[PDB]
Parts: sequence; structure tokens; C-alpha cells
Amino acid sequence: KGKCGLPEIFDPPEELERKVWELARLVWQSSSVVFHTGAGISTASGIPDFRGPHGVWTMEERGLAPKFDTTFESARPTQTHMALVQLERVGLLRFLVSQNVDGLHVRSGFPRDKLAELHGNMFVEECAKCKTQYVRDTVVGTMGLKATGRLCTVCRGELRDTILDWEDSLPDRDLALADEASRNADLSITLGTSLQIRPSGNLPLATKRRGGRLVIVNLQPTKHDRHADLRIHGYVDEVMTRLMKHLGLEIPAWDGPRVLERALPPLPRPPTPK
Ligand SMILES: Nc1ncnc2c1ncn2[C@@H]1O[C@H](COP(=O)(O)OP(=O)(O)OC[C@H]2O[C@@H](O)[C@H](O)[C@@H]2O)[C@@H](O)[C@H]1O
Ligand SMILES: [Zn+2]
Repeated sequence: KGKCGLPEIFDPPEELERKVWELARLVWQSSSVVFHTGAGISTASGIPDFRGPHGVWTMEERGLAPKFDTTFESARPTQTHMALVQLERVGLLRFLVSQNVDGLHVRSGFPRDKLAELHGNMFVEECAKCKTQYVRDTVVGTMGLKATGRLCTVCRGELRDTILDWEDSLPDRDLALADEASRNADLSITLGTSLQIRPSGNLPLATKRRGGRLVIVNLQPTKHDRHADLRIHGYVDEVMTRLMKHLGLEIPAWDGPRVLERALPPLPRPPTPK
């Protein structure tokens, strides 16, 4: 599905630094910062993307299977995952919209009330009856919104996976929160997504339409490149490491899988430059 296997682009060191300083500036000056993440933020942990050079669909085109260097369970959040945890803690991230099913945002300790997982989460099952969600320690075992073989404990209703199939519509609440955050954002930053899937890929444009700024961080071209105020071509982990340095923020260490349901008030953060 969509455009697969396009050549990657790398801003050279001085181009990159200048662009990351510009991004820092946009973050400092924007009250509402919304991040939009795709499969590219998980490749540095061993999970292949879909449309990159060895992406799932690109490889399918060659009659090759995708290569994982991890199970979903033994996957570690990347520096990028952890940077987003910290940005949220200090109040420099309003909301996070993800297209990833890998479960890494949740397991990194990102508060679920500021997270929309538009395409589902491998570790989450949902009661058909009450709609209460269960975050599990291991992948649920089914995809396509199917019965997992477990009953709810809030009820005895049927538990199903939340992995959307091709024809399946997006979770009502997640999309509602994603829309609200994107329309009301001063700044949308996309990370490691080619922005080819609607409505997910068009959400960062709602920010642009409403007068806000748009930053696209990606190794390949994306569908909405022409609409961005800043395009940054580099490994996300590098882009984020440099950004956090400029912002004067530590990237916290991951202590293993942890679920946080609700965000706290912002922690102290350094003062803004002149
Ligand atoms: N370390 C990295 N740093 C920066 N960019 C990266 C990195 N690794 C990969 N990328 C880029 O990330 C992008 C990932 O885009 P896709 O593979 O299309 O993944 P995504 O946009 O998340 O896909 C959207 C949706 O498509 C469906 O197949 C599936 O439902 C998925 O959630 C690619 O353009 C690739 O160049
Ligand atoms: Zn129930």
C-alpha cells in the first residue's frame, strides 16, 4: 500500500545542526506541541518499518519477509521514545498521536491519557461489552479485532485485540483526542512516518491549516513534504538527542515495561533562550 522503497536523504552535519536549532526554537515558542509518530521511530530497536528500503511492503514487493531483530516483548524503547516521555514530563509535549502497534510508547511509561494509538496496540485487548482496555505484558495473540479467548474481569464480556484490519475504522476516542490536539496545536512534529495513511497522515496538516507550524522528520520523502515549515532528513534518535541537548533536558533511562494511565502536572524545566 502506497509508495515503497524511495531513496533516503541525510542532511549533512551542519545542515542538520542548523535545522535542529530551528526546531528547538519552534518548540520554545509554541505553547501546544503535538507529536505524530510512525514506524520509523522503532527501527533502531529492531522493528522493521513498512515502506523503507527493507520495510514490510518494500520487501513483500521482492518476495522477501520482513526481518525483526527483536520480539515485540523484548523490544526496548529507543532514545526517541524516551525523549518523548521526558518532553511530556516537563510540559513541552501536549499530546502524542501514534500509528504504531508495537506498544513501545505505553511500555516506555508515556501517559496513556495523552496518547492516541490510531491503529491499535499489540499488547492491548478491549471488552466488547464494557469497552475497558487491558494492557498486557505480552502480545495479545490476535489481530483484526478478534476474540482473544479471554473474558473481562470488571462483566465476563468477550475480550478482543485492538489491531485494526485493512477495512476497520479507527477507534472513536483516540481519533477524537488526536483531532482535538492537532487542530488546536501551535506546532505539529512528525517523526518516522511517511504520512501516506488517512486520516492519520493528514492530522499534522490540520495544525498547518489552523495557522500552526509543521515539522517533518523523516529519512525518505513524505506525502506532505511541501506543507512543512522545516523538513529534517536524519535518524530520529540523532535528531532527538540533539534537540534534547539544546533544550537542556536529560533523556531518562528505561527501567523495563511500565504503564502510566494519567499524566502529572509539568516537572521543572530550564528557562527559554533569548
Ligand atoms: N531511524 C529513523 N529515523 C528517521 N526516519 C526513519 C527511521 N527509520 C525509518 N524512517 C522513515 O520512517 C518512515 C516510516 O514510514 P512507513 O514505513 O510508511 O510507516 P508509517 O508511516 O508508520 O505507516 C503508517 C501505517 O501504514 C500501515 O501499513 C500501518 O498501519 C502503519 O501504522 C519511512 O519513510 C522511513 O524512511
Ligand atoms: Zn467488560
